[PDB]
Amino acid sequence: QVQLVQSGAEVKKPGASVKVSCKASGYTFTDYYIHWVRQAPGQGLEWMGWINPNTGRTNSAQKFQGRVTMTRDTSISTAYMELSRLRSDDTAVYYCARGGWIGLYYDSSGYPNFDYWGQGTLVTVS
Amino acid sequence: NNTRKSVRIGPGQTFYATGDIIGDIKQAHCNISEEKWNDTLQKVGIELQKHF
Amino acid sequence: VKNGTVEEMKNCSFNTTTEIRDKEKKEYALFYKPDIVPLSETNNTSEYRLIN
Amino acid sequence: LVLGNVTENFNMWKNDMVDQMHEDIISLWDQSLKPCVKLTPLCVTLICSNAT
Amino acid sequence: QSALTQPASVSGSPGQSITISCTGTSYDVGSYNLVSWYQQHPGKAPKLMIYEVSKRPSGVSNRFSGSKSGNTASLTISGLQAEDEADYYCCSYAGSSTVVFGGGTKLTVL
Ligand SMILES: *[C@@H]1O[C@H](CO)[C@@H](O[C@@H]2O[C@H](CO)[C@@H](O[C@@H]3O[C@H](CO[C@H]4O[C@H](CO[C@H]5O[C@H](CO)[C@@H](O)[C@H](O)[C@@H]5O[C@H]5O[C@H](CO)[C@@H](O)[C@H](O)[C@@H]5O)[C@@H](O)[C@H](O[C@H]5O[C@H](CO)[C@@H](O)[C@H](O)[C@@H]5O)[C@@H]4O)[C@@H](O)[C@H](O[C@H]4O[C@H](CO)[C@@H](O)[C@H](O)[C@@H]4O[C@H]4O[C@H](CO)[C@@H](O)[C@H](O)[C@@H]4O[C@H]4O[C@H](CO)[C@@H](O)[C@H](O)[C@@H]4O)[C@@H]3O)[C@H](O)[C@H]2NC(C)=O)[C@H](O)[C@H]1NC(C)=O
Ligand SMILES: *[C@@H]1O[C@H](CO)[C@@H](O[C@@H]2O[C@H](CO)[C@@H](O[C@@H]3O[C@H](CO[C@H]4O[C@H](CO)[C@@H](O)[C@H](O)[C@@H]4O)[C@@H](O)[C@H](O[C@H]4O[C@H](CO)[C@@H](O)[C@H](O)[C@@H]4O)[C@@H]3O)[C@H](O)[C@H]2NC(C)=O)[C@H](O)[C@H]1NC(C)=O
Ligand SMILES: *[C@@H]1O[C@H](CO)[C@@H](O[C@@H]2O[C@H](CO)[C@@H](O[C@@H]3O[C@H](CO)[C@@H](O)[C@H](O[C@H]4O[C@H](CO)[C@@H](O)[C@H](O)[C@@H]4O)[C@@H]3O)[C@H](O)[C@H]2NC(C)=O)[C@H](O)[C@H]1NC(C)=O
Repeated sequence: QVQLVQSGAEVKKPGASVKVSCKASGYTFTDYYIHWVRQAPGQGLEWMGWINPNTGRTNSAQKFQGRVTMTRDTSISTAYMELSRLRSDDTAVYYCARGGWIGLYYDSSGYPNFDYWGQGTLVTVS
Repeated sequence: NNTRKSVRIGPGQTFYATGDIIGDIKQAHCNISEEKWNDTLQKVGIELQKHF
Repeated sequence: VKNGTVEEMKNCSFNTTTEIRDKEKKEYALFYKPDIVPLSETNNTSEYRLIN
Repeated sequence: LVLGNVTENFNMWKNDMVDQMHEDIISLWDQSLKPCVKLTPLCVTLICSNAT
Repeated sequence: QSALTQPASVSGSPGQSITISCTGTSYDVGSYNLVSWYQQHPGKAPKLMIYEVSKRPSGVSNRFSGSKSGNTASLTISGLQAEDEADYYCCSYAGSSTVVFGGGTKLTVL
């Protein structure tokens, strides 16, 4: 059965960059878009960006452009969320979710069709 | 989703080119109805048959 | 690319005239691949020119 | 030649003759500027003494 | 903060019907049909609820619905249950290529 899994709860100190890893389990990592969502603890969701594994192309939201950059390595089924110059305002849970279906034609990059979610990680800095 | 760029070339004139591609990269194409083309290319056959 | 199966275009860089004849500036512009020709007789990968 | 008796209406703002004169004058100025040099090198920078 | 405006709570009891107003403008909601709703139980991961104005996944009932109206598209619940007493967040495409959220809508069922 398909499942999204992530590295568990995280501990750092402010200013340090963080690298959250997301595992694509039980499905083709080459065929679906992946989307990252932030959730400040007990608050509403904020949108971060996506990544295309088969293409490798990404886009981070305007709120984080030049600070957040995702990457992947198919041999380990891993998707990464890089995040540098960490402010303490980044106190939040980070999610990894499975988006729309990739096609040579058509463009489902921006569709809000998040089917499944990773169990997430709460980042500890203050 | 290409985006135009403005590049100045000497006095009083500009050169336009693609500056950046917004969104993801995909492939251009043409789509044609399938059975309609099959029927059309057989219908051409029934008329083209007579001189061959 | 690992045979991306979607044509990438080539992102190029070159010099263009600013609002004075004498001073120059670097520019960039994405071009479709068929209109861009390699220049060297050797196996250089860095330099290119327009097909015209 | 004065006309002995005529019924006539004049309007000077809707007259097309002045528009024709405009067309003639500008289109002739464009012709008159053709055979002369178009400068072009003088877009170079000027270094001018800072008098006070 | 969300560019989309949306309520933070609507309260009541089981069996009712609701309308929760996620609002945008021409650039995100008006021009496009890409609008979605997400359930958010307290402390749980979000659950996709409504996708593309109004379609529903598996594991989701006909107790819930929604529909577009110009620059506001809303979540229409029906046949309320205390088990579904969750938060609800609208979601929509916003041009360029971006995804935006809205609101804090805590359902309440006495
Ligand atoms: C010019 O011509 C072009 C044609 O040449 C044309 O291109 C076409 O454009 C259209 C757009 O209009 C494209 O349409 C999309 O197609 C998608 C692909 O769907 C097909 O393939 C999948 C493959 O399924 C894989 O996954 C299952 C597991 O789920 C596996 O078990 C399968 O084996 C299979 O393979 C994978 O896994 C294997 C494991 O071994 C691997 O080996 C393998 O390699 C793979 O990795 C099928 O499932 C599809 O069929 C099903 O869906 C349809 C539609 O619902 C049903 O009718 C049908 O009976 C099947 O049940 C299909 O065959 C579609 O997925 C996509 O549909 C989604 O998105 C649209 C919007 O784009 C939504 O409106 C729609 O509701 C769909 O949403 C579901 O999926 C998204 C993810 O994409 C979810 O986020 C969403 O929540 C929803 O979830 C579903 O699952 C939930 C559980 O997971 C469930 O709870 C939900 O209730 C729901 O069921 C869309 O239709 C089309 O693909 C293009 N064609 C091509 C060839 O690319 C072009 O447009 C033309 N242009 C012009 C200008 O004319
Ligand atoms: C294909 O590519 C084009 C661009 O080449 C994309 O079009 C752009 O879409 C974005 C959508 O975000 C537009 O940016 C937004 O502009 C809003 C105001 O509109 C401007 O543009 C129109 C059109 O000229 C004018 O009428 C108007 O006066 C403005 O000049 C802003 O309100 C938005 O910003 C606000 O909200 C965001 C969050 O949502 C905040 O972060 C901001 O701080 C601000 O509060 C936003 O900036 C952009 O103008 C569009 N460009 C063009 C040229 O039209 C397409 O979306 C893209 N995709 C498709 C499918 O076409
Ligand atoms: C296509 O290729 C061209 C070049 O071949 C490329 O254009 C260049 O993009 C970079 C990145 O945006 C530009 O440089 C930036 O300028 C801003 C000015 O405010 C700086 O702040 C940036 O500094 C950061 O980034 C640098 C790395 O780029 C770091 O070294 C630096 O320490 C900072 O972190 C940056 O210098 C550059 O000016 C253009 N060049 C031209 C000629 O326009 C373009 O991005 C490519 N596009 C695609 C789609 O591939």
